[PDB]
Amino acid sequence: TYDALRRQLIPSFDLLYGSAVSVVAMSVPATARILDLGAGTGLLGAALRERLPDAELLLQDRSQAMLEQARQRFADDDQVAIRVADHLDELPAGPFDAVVSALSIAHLEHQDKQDLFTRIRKILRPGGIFVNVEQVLAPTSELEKMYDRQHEAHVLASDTPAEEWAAGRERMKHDIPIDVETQIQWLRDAGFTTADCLAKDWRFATYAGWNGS
Ligand SMILES: Nc1ncnc2c1ncn2[C@@H]1O[C@H](CSCC[C@H](N)C(=O)O)[C@@H](O)[C@H]1O
Repeated sequence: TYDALRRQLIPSFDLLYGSAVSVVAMSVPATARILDLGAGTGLLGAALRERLPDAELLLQDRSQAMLEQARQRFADDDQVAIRVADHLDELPAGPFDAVVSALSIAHLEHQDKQDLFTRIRKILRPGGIFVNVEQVLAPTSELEKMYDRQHEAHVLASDTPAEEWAAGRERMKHDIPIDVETQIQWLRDAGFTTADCLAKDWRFATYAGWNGS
């Protein structure tokens, strides 16, 4: 399955996606309105639905091909809507209790990331939460080599098909990651009153900002 390959490619998948679901559930009500930016096949959205059966999910992505898989995943779910939109396009009108994203925002230029965080806060209710599960750069080129070693170590320990890891490395060449503490400070710059790294496995981290808390 697609879901098994993602666990193979992503170190501490269960910790990082689990941490995103847990922090949302401890920050918003059961009936929360949640925006999922770069939802893809809707993997984080599925994890949220499992925890929050009464939550309204809006799944957003630039790729109709990716959303086709999200449509199938959520075939019979009447509290899930799907919007075709770029992160750089106007966000859907607030208010949202939570805006979430997994492995998407790293594709934007740094200035576009900072602008996006500001635009996200504007569509969040007071006390609202932004959560990102993100590929993060090491703070030095030497530590980046160690980050890469640990990613490789997980992929080989997971018995990952060679051709799928090759495709994975190729996709990462088109990412523009930065270190977690830099993008956490960008949340503070954007006007989020608290921001924190909840969980981290070297190259992959779950962080959140709160709009008043
Ligand atoms: N500028 C942009 N605007 C919207 N979606 C974007 C984007 N750049 C990349 N994406 C989307 O971001 C996704 C990255 S793959 C991650 C998919 C899913 N969130 C998961 O965790 O499994 C892809 O679906 C890609 O189409």
